[PDB]
Amino acid sequence: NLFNVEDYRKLAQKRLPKMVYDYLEGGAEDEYGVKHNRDVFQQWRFKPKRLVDVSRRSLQAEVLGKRQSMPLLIGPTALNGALWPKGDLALARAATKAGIPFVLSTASNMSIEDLARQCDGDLWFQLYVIHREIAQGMVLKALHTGYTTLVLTTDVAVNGYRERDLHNRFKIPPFLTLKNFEGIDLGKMDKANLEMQAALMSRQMDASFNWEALRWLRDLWPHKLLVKGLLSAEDADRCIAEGADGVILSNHGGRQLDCAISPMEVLAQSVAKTGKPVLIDSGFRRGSDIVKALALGAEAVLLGRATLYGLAARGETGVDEVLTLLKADIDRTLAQIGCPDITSLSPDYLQNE
Amino acid sequence: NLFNVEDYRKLAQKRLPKMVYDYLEGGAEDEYGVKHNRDVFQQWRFKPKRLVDVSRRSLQAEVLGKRQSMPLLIGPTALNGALWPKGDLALARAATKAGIPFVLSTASNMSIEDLARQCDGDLWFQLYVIHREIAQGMVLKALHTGYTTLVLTTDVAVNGYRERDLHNRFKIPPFLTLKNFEGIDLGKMDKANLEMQAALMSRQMDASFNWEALRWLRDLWPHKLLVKGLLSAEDADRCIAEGADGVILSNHGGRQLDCAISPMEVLAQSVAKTGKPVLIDSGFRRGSDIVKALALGAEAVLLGRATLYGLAARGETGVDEVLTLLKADIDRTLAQIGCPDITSLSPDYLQNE
Amino acid sequence: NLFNVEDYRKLAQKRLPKMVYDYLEGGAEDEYGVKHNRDVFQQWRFKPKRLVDVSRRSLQAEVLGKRQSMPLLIGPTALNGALWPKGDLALARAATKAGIPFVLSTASNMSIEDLARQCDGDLWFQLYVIHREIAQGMVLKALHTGYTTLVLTTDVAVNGYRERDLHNRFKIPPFLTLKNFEGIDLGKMDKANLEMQAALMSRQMDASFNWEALRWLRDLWPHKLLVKGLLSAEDADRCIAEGADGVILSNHGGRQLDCAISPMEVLAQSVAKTGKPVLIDSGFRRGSDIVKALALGAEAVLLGRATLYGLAARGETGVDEVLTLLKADIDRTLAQIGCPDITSLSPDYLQNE
Amino acid sequence: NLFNVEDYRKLAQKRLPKMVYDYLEGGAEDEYGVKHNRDVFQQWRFKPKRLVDVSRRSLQAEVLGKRQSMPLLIGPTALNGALWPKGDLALARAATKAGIPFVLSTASNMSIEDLARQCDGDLWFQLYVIHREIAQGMVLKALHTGYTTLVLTTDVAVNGYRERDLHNRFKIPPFLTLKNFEGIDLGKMDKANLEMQAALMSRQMDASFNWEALRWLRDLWPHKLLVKGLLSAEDADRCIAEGADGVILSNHGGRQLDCAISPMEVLAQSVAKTGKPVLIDSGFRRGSDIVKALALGAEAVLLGRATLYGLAARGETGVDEVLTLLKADIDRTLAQIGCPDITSLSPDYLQNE
Ligand SMILES: Cc1cc2nc3c(=O)[nH]c(=O)nc-3n(C[C@H](O)[C@H](O)[C@H](O)COP(=O)(O)O)c2cc1C
Ligand SMILES: Cc1cc2nc3c(=O)[nH]c(=O)nc-3n(C[C@H](O)[C@H](O)[C@H](O)COP(=O)(O)O)c2cc1C
Ligand SMILES: Cc1cc2nc3c(=O)[nH]c(=O)nc-3n(C[C@H](O)[C@H](O)[C@H](O)COP(=O)(O)O)c2cc1C
Ligand SMILES: Cc1cc2nc3c(=O)[nH]c(=O)nc-3n(C[C@H](O)[C@H](O)[C@H](O)COP(=O)(O)O)c2cc1C
Repeated sequence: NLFNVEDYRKLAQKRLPKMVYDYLEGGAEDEYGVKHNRDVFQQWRFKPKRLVDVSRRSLQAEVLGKRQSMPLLIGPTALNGALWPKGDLALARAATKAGIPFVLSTASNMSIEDLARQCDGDLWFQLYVIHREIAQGMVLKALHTGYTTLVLTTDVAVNGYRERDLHNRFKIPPFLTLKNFEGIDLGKMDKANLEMQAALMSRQMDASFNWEALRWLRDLWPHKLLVKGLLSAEDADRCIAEGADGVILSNHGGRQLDCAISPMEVLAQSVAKTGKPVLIDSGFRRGSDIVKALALGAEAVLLGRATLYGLAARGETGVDEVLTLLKADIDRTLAQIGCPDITSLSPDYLQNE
Repeated sequence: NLFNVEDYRKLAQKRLPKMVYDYLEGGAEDEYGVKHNRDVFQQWRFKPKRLVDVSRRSLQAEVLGKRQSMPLLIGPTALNGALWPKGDLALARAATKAGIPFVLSTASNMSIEDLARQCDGDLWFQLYVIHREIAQGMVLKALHTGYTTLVLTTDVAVNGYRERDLHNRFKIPPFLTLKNFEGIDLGKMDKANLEMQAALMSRQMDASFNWEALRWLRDLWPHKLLVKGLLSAEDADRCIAEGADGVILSNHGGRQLDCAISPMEVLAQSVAKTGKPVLIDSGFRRGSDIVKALALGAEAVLLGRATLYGLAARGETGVDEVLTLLKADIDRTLAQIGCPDITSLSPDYLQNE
Repeated sequence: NLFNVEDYRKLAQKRLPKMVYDYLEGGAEDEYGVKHNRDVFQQWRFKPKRLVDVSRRSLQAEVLGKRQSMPLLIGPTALNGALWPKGDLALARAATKAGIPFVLSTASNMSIEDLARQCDGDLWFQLYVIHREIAQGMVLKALHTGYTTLVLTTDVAVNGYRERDLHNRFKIPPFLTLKNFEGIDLGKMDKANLEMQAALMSRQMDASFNWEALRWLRDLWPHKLLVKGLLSAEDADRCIAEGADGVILSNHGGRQLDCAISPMEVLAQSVAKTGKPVLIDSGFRRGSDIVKALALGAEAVLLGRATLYGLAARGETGVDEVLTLLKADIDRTLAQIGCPDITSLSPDYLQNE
Repeated sequence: NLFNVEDYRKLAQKRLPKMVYDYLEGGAEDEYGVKHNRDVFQQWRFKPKRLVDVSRRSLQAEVLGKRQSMPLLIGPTALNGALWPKGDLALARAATKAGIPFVLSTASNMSIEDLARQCDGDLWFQLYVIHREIAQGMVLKALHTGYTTLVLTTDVAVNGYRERDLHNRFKIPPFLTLKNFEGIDLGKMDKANLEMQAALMSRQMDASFNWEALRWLRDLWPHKLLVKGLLSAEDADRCIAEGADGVILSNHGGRQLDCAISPMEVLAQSVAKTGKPVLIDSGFRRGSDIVKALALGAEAVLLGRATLYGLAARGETGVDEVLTLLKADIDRTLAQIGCPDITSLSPDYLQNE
């Protein structure tokens, strides 16, 4: 019985070791955040437009000016290889088959170059800055291997307090690898190569990365650049002012700050203020959640745990199945609300509850 | 202990096979819709008018200009024969004994002509359009057999995602029949009779039926015409503008779109805007639910599952009993709020919570 | 462990037959009303006034111009003799010992005259009109035996639909008696005495008793007259306009109409509009509930089930104990909010939640 | 698994006798107050400021003009010696090691002088007035032994109705001592020394202590003076007008009046009106609760049960551990919301829910 995302979560929980399941499903502190991320979608209900010809519907849409099958993307998640063998490639290939982008994490188990060599879909790279020099190395690496878009994740200045991991003394799987940091030499001694090595021997990232640092990254990267982890129209607007081509409103799936607002709470305001592409994630499970955000102005929605449940439960085929269900879900919803063309979605189809 | 509608649901659940019970009780996806349909009635409470002579009360009222015993109707539901033998006739006869209309579904188990020959009450016909030509055949059939009112159901452009059925692999009972589509020939070959046969071999309806298509239906039908499945004052008004004599605000009992608003949410607005008869269904179980809608301007309320629980539990007598309880319920409520004549109901008896 | 009203309810439930307990605790239909009656008190919280000398507090107050120990009364309840032997007298004597009025029901087990002969406290009489002539007989009977105040209950035009009784086929106890209707002759034949006898052979009251009928009652009774069962500032005001000296906002403890508003919802408005004594009941269990109503302008609060739990659990002593706890409760609350004199209570001590 | 305050409560409940645990955890009457104290923090969520350099954070802050490690204090609680041997000293020493003040209760198990002789941290004294003369004795005693700040608790004019204690017939432990009242002589006879002895033989305090009485206390004490137990901007302002250097908004951890508002409800208003230091307690358990109050203008937050769980569970080390977790918690939160310097907190980081 695999008819929705919840069905896959249930199967994933039966197949994954508890420690791994908790690493995936867990949130920060009391987990009021993940619950809120889900609950907030109930603040909106649909007001369908009847007697509209929906015999011919289209989910196709442009994201950052480029067309894709539907306004979805498989977002950046670390240690996918812990959920399923070659998880990164499984996810990437399922996304490509579906006609949507896949975003590779800086903490992926498969390197930037290898995935680019094994998958010819639209690949994006999510950047975490631990060491400026090292980050610059990954950015150029992604540029030269053909990644089309760069995503800077800014909501991990410090690691989230996820108590499930603390209780399980969660340790990154033994057979796993932080490939992107592989071969970053050593044995060298001097300012850097000593200041760099010590930065790599730390589970914390660059907590000083600021606006000036963003400009730096902006000149380094030539293609589309998005800033991820924003929770205010003000920051979204500032990013556009600094060179960003768009943003990704997100609270990291409730894994960083338990009492953070849901990005859905500032979506409309960010769309109205920035006037630029506003993507979003955190809490999406049903096709209706997705349609509600799109109707509020979101350019696209990134999937986090949703597609990971498919991966952990049934590998690549599992990811394919979740994407198939979600697309049909989105399609079905568009038909029932009377909006045949997804790009025609507006707040007019919603009712504030 | 059969003192209310819930008591009949309980009995129906004990007597029906789980698959059939789930077909009846089930809703779309998470079933937040059916729960909302019930919960929304709690947004209103009564402010009784004391010291009013209610020794002589009247539930009689005009619906579309024609008088009936009370502002209730047994709405259109498919496969009633799966709940109880000759369910369609049981429901029709109970409605007639009570003095209210019965609406026959396009997917009923007893044909349009047979029911008209076995029941002389006020019979209405609910139309689903799968094939324009076939629909025209049923419409004329209903006209010639004496049906007084036609109801166009517009909220099934696509089938609702009801997961209970998916889990039970629900298949329309073997002893059941889609009588109205009986004898629609075959063996014929050409444009239609090939385009028509393929349409009949599909569980999906005409998703292209639009406003122009409604005008078409308007000229075809001479008597009262209602459009069912509306969830906005705007669409209700548009229907009146296109020829409709009234509308039926409904979310199909939460069986089509889980996150749809409850029709109660747009009832007052639809009444104020259209200035025409506004009927409503979805979520009604208690006499108070009914009185609240009537007080907000509804012309009448259609019963869906309420009377079906009586049917599945105790057949025709069961339907009679539910209608008797509801009428006494409505009567009792009118007395306790100080409104002896049902047609005197106004929002003045309500308090927004 | 009898430290509050809930503790007495628990004991009463252990000592009373289920049928009797359900007759007492039960409410109409779904019992959302009784739950609401309790929940509504949470819409207000206290904002204590610190550094106020509360070493000398007073709960004494005038009700309808007459002083009593505290702003409480034991309200009218029928069949008290079913909860405890000579329940009516037990309640009356406990009220008198506490220094507050006791209201006798028209459906009490002890007659108007007998209680007046066995209790010398402030006795009030609650009138139910089944037969005008019979009612007039009881009114004059109460006048001549020394009852100080008459209370007309207007919210029982029809009997409430209490399903607990239906399930238990609740029948008024065999050893009980409707004393006030005793000796109303028979064997007589003519217009009345035949129209009167048939009215007595009916469990329903005079559903036609209206405003004109109230004027009738107003001229018949010389002392203080209150109208009970009101749920709107408009009706409260109309009663004052017709001669009433005050009103009692009430929904009959949620026993008549499940979806009725709580009288607390119109308390402030009734106080502001009528400018006359506004008493109230329904849902009061804690001293804080009482203080909140008093702070909103209520002249006094009538106890229903609260003191009945004491009666059913431990008879007269039980009633004494509940009143003692409530008084100390009220006293304690006044001290903690900084309002030493109960007559100084105002909305300034409250916070709307 | 001791990763947060709740983990310590759980351990404390396993180690303490039920009667003692109930004395600590219990609240007044229905305990809706303690639940509300917790729930109210959910009315605010965070709106982090991204791309801010938080590599260098500071929790240091001035409280009443004096710098301390972080805006926290271990508030006044009675009978700490019942939770752990020499509990008062354990708490005082843990507070000092952490760099924050400890407030000694008038009902502590260790005397004013002894703690001052065994701990050289910033010690504050919380005053309860039972006898003016006796109170004056303690005040001067605290002054001469080096206590820096005096705190007048005004919300115990009468003892709270805590039913857990009533059910357990809670009696102050046999090995415990009300040290501060030790050696207050006897055997003396005359006005006082007879009026004083009778006051000491009473579990109730001076319910007459008013504004004039506060002026009296103001002239008696030369250093910083705070008034604790306020629940309105009006009273907070009045205290400043009477000489107070600041206030402590508090509902005594829901132990005095179950329906009292949470001090969080009047925090912003008190800050805006008084323009003086506004401290607060009641319901704080997570670092986020603390940060929310600080962001609303609170000078500091006093811990009650939070650090008591550490004490009862693991003594002094337990208190150290709770303070360490809370500090890291506060630090982590500041980083995740983009506010490196705690004194830079403003309502701009919050979202009203
Ligand atoms: C197991 C797991 C690992 C994650 N790793 C990363 C990462 O390496 N980079 C990043 O930008 N976000 C990371 N995220 C956050 C996601 O990109 C996304 O914001 C989040 O999962 C969205 O919420 P949802 O899980 O409810 O869909 C992770 C989330 C999960 C559940
Ligand atoms: C078993 C079942 C079958 C239904 N079949 C039809 C149908 O054939 N035509 C139609 O217009 N509505 C159909 N409906 C919807 C009803 O007309 C009505 O909108 C709905 O049941 C109202 O909600 P309620 O069930 O809460 O009363 C069906 C509902 C149920 C429960
Ligand atoms: C067992 C029972 C019998 C009652 N009988 C009467 C009656 O004879 N006359 C009347 O005016 N109200 C009657 N009432 C209503 C009370 O006067 C009062 O409105 C109600 O109990 C107040 O609510 P509470 O029970 O929550 O306090 C009755 C209530 C109960 C619980
Ligand atoms: C066991 C216990 C004893 C207390 N004793 C006192 C006291 O002696 N003096 C005082 O001012 N407050 C006293 N308080 C109240 C605290 O100072 C503080 O207001 C309260 O605990 C804050 O709420 P919290 O427990 O949720 O942190 C006590 C609280 C508890 C839990």
